[PDB]
Amino acid sequence: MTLNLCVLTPNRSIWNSEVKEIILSTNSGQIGVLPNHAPTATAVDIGILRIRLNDQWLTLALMGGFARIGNNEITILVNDAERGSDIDPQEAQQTLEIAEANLRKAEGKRQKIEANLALRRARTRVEASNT
Amino acid sequence: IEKASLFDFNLTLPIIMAEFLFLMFALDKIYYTP
Amino acid sequence: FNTDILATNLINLSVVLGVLIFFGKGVLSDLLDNRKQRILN
Amino acid sequence: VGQHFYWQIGGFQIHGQVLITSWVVIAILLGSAAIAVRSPQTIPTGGQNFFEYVLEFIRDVSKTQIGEEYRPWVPFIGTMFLFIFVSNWSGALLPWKIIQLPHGELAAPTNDINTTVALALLTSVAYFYAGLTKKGLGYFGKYIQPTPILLPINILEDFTKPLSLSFRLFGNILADELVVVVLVSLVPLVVPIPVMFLGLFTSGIQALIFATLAAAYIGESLE
Amino acid sequence: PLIAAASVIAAGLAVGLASIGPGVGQGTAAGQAVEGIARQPEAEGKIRGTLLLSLAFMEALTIYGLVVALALLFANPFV
Amino acid sequence: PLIAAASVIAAGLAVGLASIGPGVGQGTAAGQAVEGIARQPEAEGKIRGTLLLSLAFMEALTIYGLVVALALLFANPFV
Amino acid sequence: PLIAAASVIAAGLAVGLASIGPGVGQGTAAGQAVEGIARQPEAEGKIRGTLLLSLAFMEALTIYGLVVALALLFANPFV
Amino acid sequence: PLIAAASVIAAGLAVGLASIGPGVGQGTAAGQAVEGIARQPEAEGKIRGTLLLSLAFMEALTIYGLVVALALLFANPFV
Amino acid sequence: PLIAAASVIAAGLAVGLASIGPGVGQGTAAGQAVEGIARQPEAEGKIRGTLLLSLAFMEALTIYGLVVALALLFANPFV
Amino acid sequence: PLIAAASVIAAGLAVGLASIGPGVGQGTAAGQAVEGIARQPEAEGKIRGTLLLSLAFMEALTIYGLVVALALLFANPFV
Amino acid sequence: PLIAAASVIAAGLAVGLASIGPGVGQGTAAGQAVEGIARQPEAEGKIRGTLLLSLAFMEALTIYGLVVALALLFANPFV
Amino acid sequence: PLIAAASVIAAGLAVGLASIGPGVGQGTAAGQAVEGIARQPEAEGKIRGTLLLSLAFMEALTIYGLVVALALLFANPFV
Amino acid sequence: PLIAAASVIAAGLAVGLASIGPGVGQGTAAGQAVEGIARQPEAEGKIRGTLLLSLAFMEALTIYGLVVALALLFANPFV
Amino acid sequence: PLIAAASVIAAGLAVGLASIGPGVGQGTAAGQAVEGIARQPEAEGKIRGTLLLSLAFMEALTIYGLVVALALLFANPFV
Amino acid sequence: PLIAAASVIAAGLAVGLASIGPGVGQGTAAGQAVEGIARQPEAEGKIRGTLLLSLAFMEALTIYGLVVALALLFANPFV
Amino acid sequence: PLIAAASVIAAGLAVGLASIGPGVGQGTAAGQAVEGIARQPEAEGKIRGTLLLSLAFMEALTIYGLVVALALLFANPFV
Amino acid sequence: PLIAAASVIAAGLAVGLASIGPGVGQGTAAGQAVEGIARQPEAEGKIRGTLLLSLAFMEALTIYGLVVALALLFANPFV
Amino acid sequence: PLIAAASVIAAGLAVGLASIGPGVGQGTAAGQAVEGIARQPEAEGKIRGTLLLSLAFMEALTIYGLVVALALLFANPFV
Repeated sequence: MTLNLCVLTPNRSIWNSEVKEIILSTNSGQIGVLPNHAPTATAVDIGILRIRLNDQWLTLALMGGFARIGNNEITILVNDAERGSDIDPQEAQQTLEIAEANLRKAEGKRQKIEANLALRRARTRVEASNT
Repeated sequence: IEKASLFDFNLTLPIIMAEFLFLMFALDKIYYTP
Repeated sequence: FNTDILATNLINLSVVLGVLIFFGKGVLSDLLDNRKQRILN
Repeated sequence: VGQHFYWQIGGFQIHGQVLITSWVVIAILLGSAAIAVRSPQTIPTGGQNFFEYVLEFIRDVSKTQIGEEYRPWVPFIGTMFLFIFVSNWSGALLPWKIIQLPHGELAAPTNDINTTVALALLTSVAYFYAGLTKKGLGYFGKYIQPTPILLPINILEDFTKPLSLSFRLFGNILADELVVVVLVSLVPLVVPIPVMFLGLFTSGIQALIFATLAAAYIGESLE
Repeated sequence: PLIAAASVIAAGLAVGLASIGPGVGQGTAAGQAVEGIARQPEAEGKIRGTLLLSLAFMEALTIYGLVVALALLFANPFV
Repeated sequence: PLIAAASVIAAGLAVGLASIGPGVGQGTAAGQAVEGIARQPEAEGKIRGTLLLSLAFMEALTIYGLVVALALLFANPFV
Repeated sequence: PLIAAASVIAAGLAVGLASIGPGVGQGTAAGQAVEGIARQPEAEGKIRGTLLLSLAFMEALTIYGLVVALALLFANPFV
Repeated sequence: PLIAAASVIAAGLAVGLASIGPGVGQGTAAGQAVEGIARQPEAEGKIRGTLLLSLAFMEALTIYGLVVALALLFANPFV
Repeated sequence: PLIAAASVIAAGLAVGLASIGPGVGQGTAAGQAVEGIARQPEAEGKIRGTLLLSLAFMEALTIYGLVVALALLFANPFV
Repeated sequence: PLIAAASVIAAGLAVGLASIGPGVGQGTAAGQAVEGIARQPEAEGKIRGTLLLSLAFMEALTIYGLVVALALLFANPFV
Repeated sequence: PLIAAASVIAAGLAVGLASIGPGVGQGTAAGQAVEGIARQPEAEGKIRGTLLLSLAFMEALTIYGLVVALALLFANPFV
Repeated sequence: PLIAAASVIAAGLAVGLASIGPGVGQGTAAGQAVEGIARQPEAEGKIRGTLLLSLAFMEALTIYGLVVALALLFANPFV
Repeated sequence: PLIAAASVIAAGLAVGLASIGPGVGQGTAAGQAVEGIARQPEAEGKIRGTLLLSLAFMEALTIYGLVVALALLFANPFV
Repeated sequence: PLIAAASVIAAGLAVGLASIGPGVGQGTAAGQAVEGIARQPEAEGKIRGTLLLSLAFMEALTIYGLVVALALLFANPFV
Repeated sequence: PLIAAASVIAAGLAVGLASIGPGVGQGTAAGQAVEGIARQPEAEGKIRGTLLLSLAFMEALTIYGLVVALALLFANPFV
Repeated sequence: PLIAAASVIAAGLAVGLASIGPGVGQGTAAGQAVEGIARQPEAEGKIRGTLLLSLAFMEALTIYGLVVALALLFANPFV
Repeated sequence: PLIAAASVIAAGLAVGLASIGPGVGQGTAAGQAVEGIARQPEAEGKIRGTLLLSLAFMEALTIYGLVVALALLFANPFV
Repeated sequence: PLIAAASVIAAGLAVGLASIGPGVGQGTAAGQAVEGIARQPEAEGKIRGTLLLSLAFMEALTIYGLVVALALLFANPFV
């Protein structure tokens, strides 16, 4: 009747209730899934997912990994994922500000890589919080 | 008088090869070496 | 051998040589001077 | 309009324009150099850092192209750069259509090919001198060492390097000047400035490329 | 008569053909120059200098066909 | 007579051929410029400046064929 | 007679050839512009502005062949 | 006689050639527009607006060759 | 005589050339429309509407070459 | 005489050229339609309806060249 | 005389050109139909029905060029 | 005389052109049929049946050009 | 005289053109047949049977152009 | 006279055209045969047998154009 | 007369054709040179030296066609 | 007179066309042969034997066009 | 007269055609040489030696067309 | 007269066409040879030997067109 979704983190299976649509980011930039999709495997970029089942569609920001989608089924391997409602927006925004400030200072070949990937991490947290 | 007739390959090419190598050796000495 | 006078051959060349001498003395003194400062350092 | 020019005779005819124009090039080069050389200071003063950075650039190109023994050929490749660069920039920026020759326009030393194939023969004498100097007199780069039946291509290759190097520089300077002349008759000086800019942009580069490529043939001798 | 007629056409095809290759060439180069900027915006200053430099090298190719076309139309030695 | 006839055609093919290459060139460049914007919207300001710059470089290529076509039709020295 | 005949054809090929390249060019650009919109719908406003801008740059290329075709048919100086 | 004969052919090739490029162009654009819809059905409203917009830009290219073909056949000034 | 002969051929090439590009164009678009349906069968209703819409836009391109071919054969003003 | 001769050839090239593009077009579309069926056999009913629909749209393109070829050979108004 | 000569050639090129596109078209379609069978042998029954259906649609395209070629050679109304 | 001369050439080009497309077509299809066999040897029986079936469909395309070539050379009604 | 001259050329182009497509076709097929053998050496017996079978199907295509070329040169009915 | 002249050219184009396709064909096949050997050196014995077999099949294609060229130059029945 | 006319055209096509290949060549090289700079900005100094070196090698190719075009127009030995 | 003139050209095009395909063919094969050597240097001995073998097979293709060109220029039976 | 006219054109096309292939060839080679430098800057010394070596091999190809063009214009034995 | 004129052109096209394919061929081979060196610098000695070997095989292809061009210009038996 529909495709089914299991998103899972290295310690914790987050979303294993099943849905009519999701739409997720990727390194190509954007993709959408609807039921009886052809078998595809996408490396998913860090940044928000949007999932629609029935009435309600909500975004949980998730931190990148892999997403294969088989027959009647999606499974998404992400190293960290949070529901966008469960993060309180303002605190996430504050964290983003801190990350930006540290990035602006942060210097040197590894360190910026860390700063840049941390600010990329922080910026997507509010984008699920607002949405 | 006579009209244009360019693309001439007379002894001028040899002549300004000489004046150019003179430039390179004389200009070598005042300008570049010092 | 004789000189050939006409105001078509060189007016195009004066603007070019002026632009190049001005912006070239600018970026050339800046670069050369910077190098000199580094040697002094 | 015209690719004709006036000869001067010493029993044989040589172009007047190219001698006068390259004389202006020799004078501007030695003049600014012997200005910049008179009072050297430990810390580069005003105006001497430009000549210094020129020398640095020349050293770098020769070194990359030649190798560890770049420092004997630095005056040669430096002259190939500076004579061709100052030739093209003097043809571009020095207003010489005010000056009226007896029979021809005065633009650059390189406009007459004679300059181009002379400079190509000088780089040919240079890489032959490097190759017959450092290597065995019996043989240089030309030997069909890789394959005996690679001789025809190799023999042909020697002829081509001076012709392409002679021709590219010559054609390019001449083509650029022609566009400025063929434009100007059609229209007044204001329209043509961008074109001259483009030509001025190539005018250094076909210089630089020449010097670079000349240095590279030295490397093919020394191996 | 015939000389003029041949020259006018030689003037048409010179600029007609010249734009074929570089028209395609600048296209791939520019577009590929943009994609890289999208990938690395911080590198826009670096990318643009080369991209602009390349187009001038490509742009001239059609200039030679433009100049000869004009030298055929306006300063034509043969008529 | 013949001179005019040759020139009118040279005017047709000059602008006819000129659009072939750049027509293709601008296509790949623009389309590839858009895909990058889709990938990185935040880079739209950066991408557009180059994209617009490129088209002008490409756009002229057909201008030379347009100008010569008109110089053939209207300010034709040979008729 | 002959002058008119040459001009009418020059009018046919001018608009005939002009559409070849840009016809292909706009195709890849638009299609690639759409794929990106599908990938990032939120970027549709950003993508469309560039896509529309590009087509006008491409669209004109065939305009020059259209204008010369008409200047050949209607305001023809040579007949 | 000859003038009419030249014009009828110029009318044939004008519409004959015009369809070549855009015929290919609309093809890639539409097909690539569909693939994206398949990938993201929820984006069908967004995708279609651009796709339809693009075809009109592409569709006209053949319109210019159609109009000149008719201006050659029906409202022909030269016969 | 000659006028009729030219027109019949102009009628042959008009419909002969018109089918080249769109024949290729509809091919890629349809095939790519099908692959997406295979990937997402649930999206078949969405995909088909666009695919059918596109072919009509592409299909006409050959219609203009068909109409002019007939206007050349049957309602020919010039004979 | 000449009118008939021109028409017979116009009849040959009309059907000769018409098959070029769609011959290629149907090829990619069908083949790509099959690959998708192989990938998703359960979608064969869905895929086939579109594939058959597409070929008819493509198939006609050569029909116009076939019809004009016959209207040239058999119901030829000009002879 | 001339009428017969034109017709025989129109008969040669009609069948000569007709095979170009579909010859390529059936190639990609069949080959791509086979690869899918290799990937999913269990789907061979499904794949073959479409593949055979497609070739007939493609095969006819050359039939129209074959029929007109014969109508030119054998039942030629014009001689 | 002329009729025979035209026919012999029409016989040369009919078989000359016919082999172009299918020559390419069978190539991709067969080669792609082999790669699949290499991937799935157990499917060789399945793959071969389709591959052989396809070539016959492709092979005929050149048969029509061969038959008309012979009908031109040997059973030529027009001489 | 003329009949013989036309026939000798028809004999040159028949075998000249025939080799174009299949020359390319056998190339991709064979090369792709080899790559698969490299991937699966154990399947060499399976792969070779199909590869050899395919070339004969492709090889003939040039045989028809060879046979007609000879039927033009040696057993020529028209001289 | 004319017969000899036509034949010498038919001899030039026969061998001139014949090498086009197979020249490309053997290229892809051999190169792709080598890449596989690089990937699987242990399979060199297996790969080479097929590669050599393929070239002979491809090599002949140009042989037919070579033979007819000689049959035109040396054992020419028509002069 | 004729000698001058031939030479002016030879001057048009020399520079017309020369720009085709290198126009495309410099395009891919430059664009691919930029993409690499975008990927590795720190390597811009390294990349540019080669890119500039390459264009001069490519740029000359059109210089030979420019020089011969001028040697045809201006210093023409044959008129 | 005419016989000699035709033969000299047939000698020009024979060697002119012959190099087109194999010139491209050897290119892909060699380049792809090198890439594999870069990937597996230990396989250089294996790769080179095939690569050299292939070029000779490809190299001859242009030999046939070279031989016929000389048989046209030097040992020409027809003059 | 005629001899000179033919030679001047042969001088135009010799250098006109010669630049087509290598113009494209050097392009891919250089651009691909740069991308590798971007990927491995430390290998710039290694890459450049081959890249420069290759261009000379490619550069000459247009030299042969340049030399023959000049041998046609200046040291022409036939006039 | 005519014999000389034909020969000079045959001399132009022989070297004009010869450079087309190998000009492209050496390009891909060299560029692909460089990319591999960038990937595996330690393999530069191995790669270069093959790359240089290949170019000579490719380089000759244009030599045959150069030699025949000269044998046409200088040691021409027919004038």
